[PDB]
Amino acid sequence: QPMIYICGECHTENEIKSRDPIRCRECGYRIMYKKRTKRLVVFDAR
Amino acid sequence: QTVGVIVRLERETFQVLNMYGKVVTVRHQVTRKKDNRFAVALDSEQNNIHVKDIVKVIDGPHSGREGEIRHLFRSFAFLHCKKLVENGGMFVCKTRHLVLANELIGQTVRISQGPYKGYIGVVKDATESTARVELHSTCQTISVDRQRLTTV
Amino acid sequence: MKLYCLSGHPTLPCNVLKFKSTTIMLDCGLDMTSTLNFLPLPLVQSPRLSNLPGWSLKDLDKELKECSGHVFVDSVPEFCLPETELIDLSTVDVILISNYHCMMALPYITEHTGFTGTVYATEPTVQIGRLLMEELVNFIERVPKAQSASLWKNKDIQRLLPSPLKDAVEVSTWRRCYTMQEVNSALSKIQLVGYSQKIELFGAVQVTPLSSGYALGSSNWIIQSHYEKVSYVSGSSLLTTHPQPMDQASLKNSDVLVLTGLTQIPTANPDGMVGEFCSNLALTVRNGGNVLVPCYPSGVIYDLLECLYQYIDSAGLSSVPLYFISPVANSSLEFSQIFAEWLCHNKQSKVYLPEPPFPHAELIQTNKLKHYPSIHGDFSNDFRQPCVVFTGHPSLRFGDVVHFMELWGKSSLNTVIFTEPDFSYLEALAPYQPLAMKCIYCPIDTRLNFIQVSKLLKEVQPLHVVCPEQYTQPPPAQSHRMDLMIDCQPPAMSYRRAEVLALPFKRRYEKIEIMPELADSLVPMEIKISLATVSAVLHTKDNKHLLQPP
Amino acid sequence: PEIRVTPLGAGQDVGRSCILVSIAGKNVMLDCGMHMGFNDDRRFPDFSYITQNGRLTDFLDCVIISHFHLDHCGALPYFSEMVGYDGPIYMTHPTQAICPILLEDYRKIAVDKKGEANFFTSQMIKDCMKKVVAVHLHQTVQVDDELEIKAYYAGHVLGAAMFQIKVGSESVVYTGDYNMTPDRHLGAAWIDKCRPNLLITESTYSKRCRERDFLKKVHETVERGGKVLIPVFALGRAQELCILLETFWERMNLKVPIYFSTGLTEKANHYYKLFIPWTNQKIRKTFVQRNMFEFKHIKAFDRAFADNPGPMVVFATPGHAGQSLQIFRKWAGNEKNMVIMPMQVEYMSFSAHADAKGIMQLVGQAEPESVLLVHGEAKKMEFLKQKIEQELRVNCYMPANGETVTLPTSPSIPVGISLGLLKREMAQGLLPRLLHGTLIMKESNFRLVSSEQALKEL
Ligand SMILES: [Zn+2]
Ligand SMILES: [Zn+2]
Ligand SMILES: [Zn+2]
Repeated sequence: QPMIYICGECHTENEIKSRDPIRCRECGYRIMYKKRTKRLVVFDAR
Repeated sequence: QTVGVIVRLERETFQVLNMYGKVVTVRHQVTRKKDNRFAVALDSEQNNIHVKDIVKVIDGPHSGREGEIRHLFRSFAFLHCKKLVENGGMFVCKTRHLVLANELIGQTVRISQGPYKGYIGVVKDATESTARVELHSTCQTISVDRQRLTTV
Repeated sequence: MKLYCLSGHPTLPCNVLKFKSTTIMLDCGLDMTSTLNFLPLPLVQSPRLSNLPGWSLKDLDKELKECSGHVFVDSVPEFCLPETELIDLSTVDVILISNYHCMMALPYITEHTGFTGTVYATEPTVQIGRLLMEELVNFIERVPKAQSASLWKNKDIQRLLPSPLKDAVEVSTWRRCYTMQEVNSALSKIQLVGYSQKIELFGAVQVTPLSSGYALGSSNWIIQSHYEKVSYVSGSSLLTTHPQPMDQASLKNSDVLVLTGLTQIPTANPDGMVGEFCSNLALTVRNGGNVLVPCYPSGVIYDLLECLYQYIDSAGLSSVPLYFISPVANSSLEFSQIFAEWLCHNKQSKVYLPEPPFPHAELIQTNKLKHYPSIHGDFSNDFRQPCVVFTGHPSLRFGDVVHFMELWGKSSLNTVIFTEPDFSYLEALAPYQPLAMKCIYCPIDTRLNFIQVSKLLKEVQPLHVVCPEQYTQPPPAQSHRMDLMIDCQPPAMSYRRAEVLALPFKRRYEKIEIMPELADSLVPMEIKISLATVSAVLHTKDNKHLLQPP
Repeated sequence: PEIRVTPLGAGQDVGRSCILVSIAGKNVMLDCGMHMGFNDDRRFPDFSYITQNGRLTDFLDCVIISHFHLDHCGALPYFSEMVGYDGPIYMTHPTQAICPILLEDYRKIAVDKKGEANFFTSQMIKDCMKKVVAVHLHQTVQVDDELEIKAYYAGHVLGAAMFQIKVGSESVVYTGDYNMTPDRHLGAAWIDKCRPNLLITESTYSKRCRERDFLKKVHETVERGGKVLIPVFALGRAQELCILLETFWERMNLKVPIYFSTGLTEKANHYYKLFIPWTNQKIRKTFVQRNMFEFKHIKAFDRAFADNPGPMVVFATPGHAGQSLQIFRKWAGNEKNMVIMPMQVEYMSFSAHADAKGIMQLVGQAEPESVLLVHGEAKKMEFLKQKIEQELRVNCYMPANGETVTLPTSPSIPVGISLGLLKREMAQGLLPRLLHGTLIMKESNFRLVSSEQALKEL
């Protein structure tokens, strides 16, 4: 349910729901990026 | 939970003879189930019967008739007789009263044993013994024995 | 009629109710706060505790060891019993037991005192207190110290002792821990009962256990003898806890309401303390430290394990192992799983589905929480350095918590988090006192506070109220808050230890049954009401009276 | 001043347990079951006796379900959510777990296969279970202001309960199904000296030797390399067979597997695991060591390990039907084809109910002043009625279905006695001294004081 996006301009942690427009809540920039996943990221060092 | 076979095509309803011997009248919106064409049924002589097999009725309320197998159940068999005029020849008889005439999928795992030990992957496909693990670090998907996998 | 008070502890009472022709003991409470004055029992001979400097009195140096300015007795931790000599315990007929915390010292009454009566308690109180007695006896008898120190329990010497040891009361009545055969003999004479079950005692009084809501199996008692009822309200909870909710309706129209087991440190929100516990645990294990949680194997540990289960996925602490080391740990978890009929409607709706009632069971199958009988067996092979350990006795005098504090107290990254309100936090830390460990005190007492008990007494309206003296006074930590006391329209009845209360609530009108042979022979003469003159022979059998026509 | 009892269900028959009791102006139905073997709409009891197009909530103050057997609980969703009943349905906690899954199984049987037109759906099964109030052992629950019922351990199945229905000084004890001999997973029936006005008991009718012979047969067949295919039809028989097998396999310490099938026996295993306090003394006492229903030898059968070769034990889902006939045909004419009904065929039967001597013992130990017989065969009821009226000298009754039976009772008036007069009567006479006093028969209460207290308070 709670989804976080990162604004492309001001780099703000943005809690928004679904079906509401992609709109930064304090600078109005309309491009946001997903945060890095919380799953296990393991690489061999080759 | 109940299957059936339609005996008559009507404009807004389906006339379906289920395992009752009674014809029901239901609306169009029934669902469809995949028929088990390779199912095995057993008669009173414990002989194997399958689809499109002629069987005789020797017990039940309608003993004496003869039918052909169309669909199968755990303890029931569907019968057809072209000389029988009720409900288009559809009928049902019990099987024993006749005679012949994974959770691992999508889970992140660690290979804890073997040459790929320490590799982290996601199970794409799995069986009782082996599992297809999509390795996070490489582009490979490898077959790993499930005794060498640890869910992380 | 009369009410003897064998214990001065508010949450660990032992009250003997001399009611009509039957003598009822309401709970038996072992005061384990007496153990705080003793030096802790370690699993291995720690260098720090062994060569502590002795304390000298100019009048004993081997008996007393001083650690960081506090003097500790170097004997086995002894337990303050209920006072067993005011009333002869062979004259009491029935012991009613409310909590498993209030079932300790039952081997002391049932064996050493000549008590030949019967004991009533619910299934989970008996089983869980059996587990707690087992781990207490085990903890005392793992590495047996001797009862060497005896001179300090003297009236001439204890006056001269410093304040933590001088203030100890009834020191001559303190006794060593009972053994396991005494536990078995004490628990063999318990008659098991269920909630809202009528128990007739010699045809005179009727006792039922009513659900209290504090712990699973914990029960309040009402004692009815015809047209008079005594309500015993022990430790009860009005919050959304796992056991069955408090039965407030059956306590109504009671002539005297004996209440005990209120909240220690009432100025604490238990939900806020759960939040503080989870936040401090996450902060410690995020820094690479270690969390030690001294707790009982049953009780609040289930609630905080539920909240930690809901918290680890949110905080991302799935890599932090949770260790539960106790000799009765596995039995405690299994007993919590199978006592679903004694839980609230939310928990026992889960077992209608094929599902465990407590969510901590899923932690074993996901291997998040690992439980061990002891440190030595296989915990020493499955130990990861950033971890959380629920272990030991909360008194910090015996159990595996002593070894863990001796191991982890030299580092400031490690923390100890206190959730049990039973023992004084400062006195618990006092024998370990030169420690760099951060100590977090967040007690999660979920019992009745004073606004809750004011609402309960307004709802029930008992004719008389009997409470300990500490509930009438403000707590000495506050000593000014007038809302932290019991206030009723009658100004209660306070008692101290070894005090006898006379209850003037005795009335006339004992009930009788008249057979229809006499009922026809009595003419209902008109008075306006009716009057009739009866001549019958009185038949009494099993304290029940009958009227027979001559 | 009468107790009227009308069994609308069983009477002098087996199955469809439904007994109406009208003690002291309050009407209680004692079971609500269905009659297996009938398909002509006589499965559900005739509720037209109580109300003909009337509200059953007003007529019935309480509905009691003894245990989860379909002849005692199968008609409950119909009776609630089709006829109309939103009152209290009192039931035992393990019964409330097993009853939805056995009702759904018979709903699966009757709606899919064998002729159910007027029946109940799964949604109204859940609706009926939503009205169920669960009770514990020996818990006196107050359904009304003066009517209270109390459950006693019956030991027939898991959570089978004997109910005492007490209102005022008059009490009726109904024992649905019970067994006075303990099983390997259940205890025996127990009742205190209630001395009720009426004991409604079942009347329809060595064990160690039978169990030893069954174990010897199983061991001899599995040590010869063959595989057994013992079927189970009831849940209690299945759990008893599994626990007796598991302790035998653990005692002999042989590792050839034992398997059980179906998605319903697994649910029964889980519910039996979750209800340890409703089991035998051994399971409760040795639970701290290990859960005996967490089987270390009996495992889930993935088509009986895909019917692999070798010696193994397989539990069939029915006692015929599917999931047993395939195994029976696949193993006919084999080395050891031992199939033990309740191609070598053995006969090992385990009694789930009480025999005649158990009923005699229950009547002797509860000690009622009248006995009523249901749930059995008419000849056996006549023989047991003769035994009751001969050996214990207490009235027995023979009601059929729909046949009311009324009983006269003598209530005792509760009167208060002034304590001074009572202590005076304790003083003199203890050394046939008469008690002379005045009965102030006021409104809604009775006091019996001395003449001095009568004149000073006149
Ligand atoms: Zn922005
Ligand atoms: Zn039955
Ligand atoms: Zn039965």
